[PDB]
Amino acid sequence: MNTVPFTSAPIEVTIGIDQYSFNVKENQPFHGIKDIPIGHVHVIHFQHADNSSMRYGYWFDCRMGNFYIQYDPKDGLYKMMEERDGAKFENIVHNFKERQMMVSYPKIDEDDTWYNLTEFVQMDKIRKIVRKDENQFSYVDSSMTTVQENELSDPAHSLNYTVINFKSREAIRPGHEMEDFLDKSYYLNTVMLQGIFKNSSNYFGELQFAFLNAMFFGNYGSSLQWHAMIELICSSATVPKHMLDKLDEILYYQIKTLPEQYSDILLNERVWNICLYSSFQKNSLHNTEKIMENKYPELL
Amino acid sequence: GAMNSSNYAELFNNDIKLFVDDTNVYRVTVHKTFEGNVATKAINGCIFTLNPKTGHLFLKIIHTSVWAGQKRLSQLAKWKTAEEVSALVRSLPKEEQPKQIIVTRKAMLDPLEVHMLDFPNIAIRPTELRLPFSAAMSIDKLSDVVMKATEPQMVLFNIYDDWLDRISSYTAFSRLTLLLRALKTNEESAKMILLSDPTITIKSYHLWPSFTDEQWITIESQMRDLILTEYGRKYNV
Ligand SMILES: COc1ccccc1CNC(N)=O
Repeated sequence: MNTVPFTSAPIEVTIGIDQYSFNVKENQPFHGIKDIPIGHVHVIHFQHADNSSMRYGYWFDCRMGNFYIQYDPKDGLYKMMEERDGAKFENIVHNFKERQMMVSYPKIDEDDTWYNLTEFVQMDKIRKIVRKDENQFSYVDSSMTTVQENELSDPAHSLNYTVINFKSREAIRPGHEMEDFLDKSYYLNTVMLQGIFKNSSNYFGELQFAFLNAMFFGNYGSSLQWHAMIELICSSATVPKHMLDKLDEILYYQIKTLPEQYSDILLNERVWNICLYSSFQKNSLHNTEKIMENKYPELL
Repeated sequence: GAMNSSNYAELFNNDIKLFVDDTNVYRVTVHKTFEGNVATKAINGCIFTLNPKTGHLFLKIIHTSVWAGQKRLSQLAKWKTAEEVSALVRSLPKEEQPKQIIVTRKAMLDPLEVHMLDFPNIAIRPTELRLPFSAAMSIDKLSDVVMKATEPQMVLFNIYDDWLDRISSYTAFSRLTLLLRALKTNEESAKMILLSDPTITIKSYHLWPSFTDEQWITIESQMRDLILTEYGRKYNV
């Protein structure tokens, strides 16, 4: 179990750690989050009390370094940093633990939510979508745009998601225009799976990372990416059976975890109705269809 | 974006454009079978591709062989149309290729966009106008060439005959749309109007009769009467 200590909490802030959130008051004696499970990526995220504009946070894996948070009063945000002096870090974390100035990751012994939301997400891939190589962790916020969005303006602060575009030459073989547009199996399996992602795990990892950025930061381009990646599978007549089965499990926990009151902006009526009721895979997403219909029947 | 009443005069500027209509591409007669079920039999069709500024018509005849062994013909027809328009554009010299292609039905937008991905600079546009190009098979010489065709064939016409010698494209297109709208509302009356006078003939190289200017004004008036009429006869007004 790992720890992200905080130097202090100078400004009133709602802190989020995975699907968990807590309230920290201005200058409350707060020094971090302990008992973070090893073996998964994590996201620590922030919404200031005074300006709910800009949710923001950091994707990190404790196996890759000792990380802490320190408010910066100049840039006005909680910044993640790496401590290279390991002895200094252990000493700091132990003191804060002894003084019980760290809140606890409440991981229940029946709860597999985070695992099922991050199953194929890897930090190495996150760091290639979020390009900032000098840090082992990755900053994301509400306002960052995607590469594709920038095509349709700062490239250093972009989300370099894989560009998916159904009316592109990449997506449509010359001479198979109607075939390839109505049955995207070529684009899914040859262009994307075999060509770009190399395997289904990487494809699912970006999909899951796109959803989480959509959910935690309300990042709109992430939501676009998440829906495009779903649609490209649902609109493919030929998809490996294991991908379909895993997809259903993936979407199930995403729909399960979405806040009830955010469904209206995070869920695209057209893609979901198409995917669940018109597409080739309309009958292959049993779990996902059942929870969608029992929880958000309005969108459908 | 969409072509409508407010940007109507863009049709007659000097940027090359084509209207495409796919209404007559896939055509069937519906009949009973010996067992009393219903079946369709396709008849020859055509793509109606028209430069509204010049009158040039690119009549691509769709022979019923193109449907043999195919499923979902109404959907295929939209893509067959897009394949043929794309081939037409590629066949033309660069300085003759259109800058815009306006489709008369929105279901052609995606088929044509995909077939034209090689031509990113050609705008594929819908329209809100209800254009009467479906009535193009009411023009005898056009229907005749479609029905006689034994293989795929492109035939080239000027749908304005020689009108541009005496009137502007805007007027030539108003006349064409009025003739076609009449032929669509009541083909028999329309054709009656157009032929009633045996001294006014259609030249071998033309589609419509050789009316003088004065005679076109009478004809045009008679076509508007017919259109207002059938509208009453329809709505009882
Ligand atoms: C680390 O999660 C916490 C920290 C401090 C107080 C409460 C929680 C748990 N929140 C939650 N939503 O379950």
